Amino acid sequence: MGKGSSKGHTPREAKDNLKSTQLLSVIDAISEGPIEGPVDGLKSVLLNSTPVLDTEGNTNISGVTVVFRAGEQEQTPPEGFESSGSETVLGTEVKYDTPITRTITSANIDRLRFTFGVQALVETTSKGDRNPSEVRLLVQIQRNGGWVTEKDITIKGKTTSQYLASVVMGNLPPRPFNIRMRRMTPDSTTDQLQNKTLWSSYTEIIDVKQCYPNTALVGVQVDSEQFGSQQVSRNYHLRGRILQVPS
Amino acid sequence: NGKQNTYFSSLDNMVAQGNVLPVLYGEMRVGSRVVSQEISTADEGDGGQVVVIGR
Amino acid sequence: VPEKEAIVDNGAHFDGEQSGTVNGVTPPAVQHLTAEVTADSGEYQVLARWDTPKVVKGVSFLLRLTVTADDGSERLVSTARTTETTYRFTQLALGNYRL
Amino acid sequence: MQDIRQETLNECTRAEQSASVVLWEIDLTEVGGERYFFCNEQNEKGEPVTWQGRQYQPYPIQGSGFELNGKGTSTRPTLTVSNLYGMVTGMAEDMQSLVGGTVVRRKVYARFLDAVNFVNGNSYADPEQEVISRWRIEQCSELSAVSASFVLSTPTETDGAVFPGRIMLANTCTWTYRGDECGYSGPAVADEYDQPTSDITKDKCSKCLSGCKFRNNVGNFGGFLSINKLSQ
Ligand code: SF4
Repeated sequence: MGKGSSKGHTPREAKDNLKSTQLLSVIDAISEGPIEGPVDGLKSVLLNSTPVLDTEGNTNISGVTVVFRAGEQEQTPPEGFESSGSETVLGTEVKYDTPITRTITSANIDRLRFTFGVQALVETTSKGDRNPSEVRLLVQIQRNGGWVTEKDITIKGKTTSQYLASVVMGNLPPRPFNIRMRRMTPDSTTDQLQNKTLWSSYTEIIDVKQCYPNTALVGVQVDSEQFGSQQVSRNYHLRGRILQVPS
Repeated sequence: NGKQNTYFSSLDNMVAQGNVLPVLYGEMRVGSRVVSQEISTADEGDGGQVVVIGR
Repeated sequence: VPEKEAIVDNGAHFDGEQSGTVNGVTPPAVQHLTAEVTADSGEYQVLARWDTPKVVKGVSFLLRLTVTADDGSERLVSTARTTETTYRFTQLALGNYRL
Repeated sequence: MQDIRQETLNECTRAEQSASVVLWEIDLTEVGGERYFFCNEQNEKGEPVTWQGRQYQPYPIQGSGFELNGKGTSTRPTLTVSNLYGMVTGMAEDMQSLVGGTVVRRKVYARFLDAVNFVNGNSYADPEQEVISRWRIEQCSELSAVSASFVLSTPTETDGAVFPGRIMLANTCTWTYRGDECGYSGPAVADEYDQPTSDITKDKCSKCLSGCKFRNNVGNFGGFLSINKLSQ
């Protein structure tokens, strides 16, 4: 699936009832200089002792984001890995009428993380038997003048107290920036429908700048929930160096 | 216990400080020298536009 | 060659942060700790949820649940060590619980 | 079987053979010196020996320990030269005791030498007839008021070398400044103490992270700025 770069990306299973997902982000160091790469592909990434992709092509493990880097001198840093972040809290209600906007206008940003959420999602009825509310929110970028919708999120759950999520975008244009988040569900007209939303904070991420010039890194970024409390023993069935072999 | 090790294989993720990178010559299944390891909270969504937190 | 001496005690320009990166891989405080007292199952239960911060090489969590006494003091009710990001408490008597 | 011409093998098998002269050359160009040509003997006209158009000056010099062997230590020859009148001394105080220089040794039958060296001329002169060997100077073992002695070594000599060589480090760069791996080509910025300078002769990297940042080369930093905490 490539030479000198790779993406992997077997998909993650959609959740059932909210919950957070712990992530395990590692970067390994193998070989020196240009190398051939994996023998097969995602079938040569043994997360603990099993390949991510079954020999028939099925996915053994869900949530794998291998990004292979050869040892070529001209490389790029592994995308998706953070080195430092700065979080600004603006926890306020988001209504249909009034969006927020903050005009980050930062200097050395690389990716933007939004921390939205719902105060409570219950929908009370006669007696009891509360039900989910299924709210929808929208995250939009400045994008010159056109308020392009970067993300549109639907939240479906019952809950009783505050629940917060997070979402990351990149490819940020120059920075006279103006980010925004707005609501789609009209409002909580009746006291029996509690579907208030909130925008707690946003984070500026600087990411990894060091494109390790002559090593073979791999990087995984696998959700560690499926594995237990024991460590994950990454193994790689790779090929070796590219030699200066006689013509 | 009785395991026999060689000088040309490693299936373990070794510490990567003052330890030389390594050298691999063709094929083989290899361990690594861990450069980074970070357990954190993932952020919902993969790509595109449509994201649903829970179903 | 005595003139060697003056060259030795001229160590290079180390970057800084002699305090030890002001973190010492000490895990940051866990964020978004929410406790939910629910009774839809027929009895009072408490579901606690939180989010793991960015912590090196792995993480576990220590939970300490106490109850405020009548005089304002605290009574150590329970302790736990877990790896999941959710916990559930049952059979809790009335009181003001600090988790 | 050494690539040596047929005339040399013809001369080797003769019962009565000509004298076998050895001509030495010391090459210090790679270390900062010149090339000196020496022969232990003059010719019949009392002049430095002319071989292939080059004059090898008369000077007492001879070597020993020359052999071709694979089992055991790499062979270390030894070259003894005269230090009367303080010639080698002058080179020892000048060229870091000649360490790192190249010693080239040629074996030539006197029958094949240039016609200049002989009063009656040499109709058999053949400047292609020679056996060449190369060595390096490892240590000037002795240097007295009388003579000097040098230890020679094969140019390979994997004695102090290690493999693999590149080492994982934090807060330090293992690249060579302005080298291919470093990839830097910008103007003078700072010296090894991170002091801002515009002088090209005082422009060296401190090998720390700040030194890399001074040149906007952090992407090419040779260190690994995460490993200090995983080794705890
Ligand atoms: S720190 Fe940066 S500029 Fe200095 S030698 Fe290393 S790669 Fe080059």
